[PDB]
Amino acid sequence: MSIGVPIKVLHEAEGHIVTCETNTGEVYRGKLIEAEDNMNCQMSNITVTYRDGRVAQLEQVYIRGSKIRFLILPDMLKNAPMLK
Amino acid sequence: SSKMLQHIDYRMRCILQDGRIFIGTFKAFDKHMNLILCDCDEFRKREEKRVLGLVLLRGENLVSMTVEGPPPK
Amino acid sequence: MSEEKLQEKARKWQQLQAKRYAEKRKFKEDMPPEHVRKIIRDHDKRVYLGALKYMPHAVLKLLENMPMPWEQIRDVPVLYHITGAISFVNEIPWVIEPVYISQWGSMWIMMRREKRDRRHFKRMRFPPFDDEEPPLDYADNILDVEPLEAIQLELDPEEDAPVLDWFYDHQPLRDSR
Amino acid sequence: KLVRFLMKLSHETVTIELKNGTQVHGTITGVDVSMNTHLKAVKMTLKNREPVQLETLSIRGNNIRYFILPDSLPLDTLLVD
Amino acid sequence: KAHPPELKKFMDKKLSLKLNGGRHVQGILRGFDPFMNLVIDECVEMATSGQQNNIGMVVIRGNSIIMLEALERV
Amino acid sequence: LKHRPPKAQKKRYLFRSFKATKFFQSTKLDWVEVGLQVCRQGYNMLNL
Amino acid sequence: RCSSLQPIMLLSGHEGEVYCCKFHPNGSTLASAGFDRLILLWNVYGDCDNYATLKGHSGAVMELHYNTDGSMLFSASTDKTVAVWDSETGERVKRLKGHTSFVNSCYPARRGPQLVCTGSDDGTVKLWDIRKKAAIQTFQNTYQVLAVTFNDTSDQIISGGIDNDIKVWDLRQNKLTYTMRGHADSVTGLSLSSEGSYLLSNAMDNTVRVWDVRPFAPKERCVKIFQGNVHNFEKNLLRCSWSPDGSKIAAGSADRFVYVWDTTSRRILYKLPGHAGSINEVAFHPDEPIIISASSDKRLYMGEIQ
RNA sequence: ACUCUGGUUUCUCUUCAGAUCGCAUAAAUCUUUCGCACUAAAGAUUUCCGUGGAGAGGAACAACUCUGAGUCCAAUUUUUUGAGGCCUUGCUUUGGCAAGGCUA
Repeated sequence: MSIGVPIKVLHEAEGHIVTCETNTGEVYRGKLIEAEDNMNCQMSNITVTYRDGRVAQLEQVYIRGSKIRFLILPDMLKNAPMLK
Repeated sequence: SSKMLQHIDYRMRCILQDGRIFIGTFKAFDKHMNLILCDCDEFRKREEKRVLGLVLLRGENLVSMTVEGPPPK
Repeated sequence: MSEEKLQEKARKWQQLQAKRYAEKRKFKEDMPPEHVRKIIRDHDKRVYLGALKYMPHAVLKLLENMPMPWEQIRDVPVLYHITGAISFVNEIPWVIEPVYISQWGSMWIMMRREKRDRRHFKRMRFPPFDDEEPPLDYADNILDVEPLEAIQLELDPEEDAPVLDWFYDHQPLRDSR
Repeated sequence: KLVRFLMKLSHETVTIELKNGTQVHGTITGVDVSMNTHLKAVKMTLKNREPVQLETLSIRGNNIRYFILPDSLPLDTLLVD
Repeated sequence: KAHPPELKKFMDKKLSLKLNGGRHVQGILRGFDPFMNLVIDECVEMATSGQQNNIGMVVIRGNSIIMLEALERV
Repeated sequence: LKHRPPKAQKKRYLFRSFKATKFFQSTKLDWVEVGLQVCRQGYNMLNL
Repeated sequence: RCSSLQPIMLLSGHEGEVYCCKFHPNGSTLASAGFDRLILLWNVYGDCDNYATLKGHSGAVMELHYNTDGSMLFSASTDKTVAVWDSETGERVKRLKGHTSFVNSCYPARRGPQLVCTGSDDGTVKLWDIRKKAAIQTFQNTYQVLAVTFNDTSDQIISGGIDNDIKVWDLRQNKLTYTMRGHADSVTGLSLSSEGSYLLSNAMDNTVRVWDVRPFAPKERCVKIFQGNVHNFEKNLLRCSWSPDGSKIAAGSADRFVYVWDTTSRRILYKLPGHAGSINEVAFHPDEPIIISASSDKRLYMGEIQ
């Protein structure tokens, strides 16, 4: 009644390797440490593909969830209990 | 809000705000229209299909959902 | 067709399906106490003798339905033979187990208080009737007699309040749903 | 609240221009309180593209620029409370 | 019901903020609100012209903040 | 220790079957009345 | 042979009369019900076992019916009710309780929404959306109705009864549109083709009719008249069915003979023995030319016609 | 927040029940064991006392509590906007798309 299913799947994706695209086209693949009700994602050990194609290694990242276009989660969470 | 509980597990096409297409199995949604889509293939234009997996699409960037296919077995 | 030959045609069909698919074409009474009192007072042998096989059932059903010492009178449903060969106490002595244990614990209290009070207790002589003395007709000297109080323990209205209205009944709350 | 006027408008063939210029002509089926518009018999022309026939659509309510209602609409009995 | 963004991991840390219009900024975090506006000590601006511009204590609206990178090890 | 569990019956009842016959009738008597009745009837059975 | 199953093989197990027999439209299972208050689900092929049983009728089952989906089974019973069952695990998903007398008929809406037009002995022809749990529209016929059916469009109801006329009711006009007159007694059985243009009619004038229920009106809809049929003192509800290719009609008769005519030739193709009582309903398999027949002899006769 | 089930009691029948069917406990018979069998144990069967469940049938009064079903949010973080306009190429399906640079 209060919290939705996709934020439960986002909380279920913590510890896993998620790849989050942001509003400025930058793709961040790495270990999602923590995520909140708003989609503020503290992630770590991040491989970053910018818009040009350059890849950087940013070891501790906190993305503001407003700017997140989407996150690609592991398909393990296709069997997560809140997706039933 | 049963108008999209009618559409769960249907293979849906989600046109986004940049113009990208998300053809994925519509698993879940919430009040902010954040979608959970599984086995989601991105379609962009020059045509190419880019498999992603379990996409948590934030509701800010979703324009329009439409069904591509019936739910699988 | 016509109108009256479509109303009579419906009346003949309503009285056809109302009885053909009627729900009855789908695919006892007790006795007064006196009737058996007169039968055993005034008393095809086969009937009497096929009855008389089940006498230990009558003994067992009688002794198991004994009135507990907080009951003066226990009326029991009785299945009797029409020849008066056998009377069966038909009921099973069902008691709520906390009520039954509480009633017998009150019996323990009151009987200990009475053996303390009655210093020289006079036990019943046994057998209470002697051998060549016929058993009493219930109607002539027991029927109208009032039994001496039973042994129900006095229950004070303040602490025994949810129990005292029904504590010493036969089947205490049997009519209460 | 004017969105309540739109959810009284079930089974009307309206066009909707979005913020991406895409004109969607179809019979409206459902409206949320956030104007989440669910449509059927959809003829969607994404602009700078040829129009596509699709059987069902569900626009998010934020992304609507405006609606276009037909001539035959009784709104004087629709915007009452 | 606005919960604060979970940033005591990043307090007193050297972070590089990305801001909205392709912009970038560096500095020490000093706190936040539930709206993720960040207060920053030792702020070096670091524009795309390439020369690095120190300011000090600044406040950044949380609307404009794309990402934090903790340059220091948390 | 010697308790074996009770065996699967078909639930026949003796007194319901007696009540189903024309030879038995139902009444409600005092227990001491049917006490005297069972003592007299057993006396009559043993003397027969 | 020209099928998959055995020859004339019999179905025993009904405890009383069988008033209605219907094939599952996939053609691998089977439903038969009657005076038992008890629907039996058989297998069409194999050893023809009875794999499932449906209890939940307090009276005899007048009309069994299947939607083209085949998952849910509609059952107009004698008591006052029409039950809706499922066919796989077999529990009554719904009761429909609005008729005040003996419900003689039901019919599935197969194309659009799942509507169950029913008719009963009070005269009310009631339509039943299953999500409403109530009577949508009650077409008040003054006399008893013994057979009701939808058209292909599911927008008209075609009720045949004891009023000597077949009466069609429009779902949007909510009136009787025209009265197919030409029967001389009570019309007991109506069935409609898979292509939906033609409609069969059985009545106690011992004649079978074919009408053409269609918007194109030829102003006298009694195109084909069939004889051979008889209705007897038992006065059952003698039902009907169409072949899935539309080539053969079958009307249940009172002289124990499974009747199958040709639509074009208007002659009795099949007059089959074996039954002992009045034959209430005779049905057609969807895929193969197989015929089951339900009669008062507490038995069913499956059989390869061709 | 509007509508349709199902009730409860009692009497009886039928079947299943190795489940403390019994929060209690009998008896008979057979076999075995030792004594030398009420004062003794084992195993098994049976009968009784008398249960739970399901199914069915009757008849008494309750009929919508319960078990279900059908039926107040424009100010950062989502849904009341940073949106719109210019330049080069690859192809133009000469409509324009894709990438980047911009300007606001």
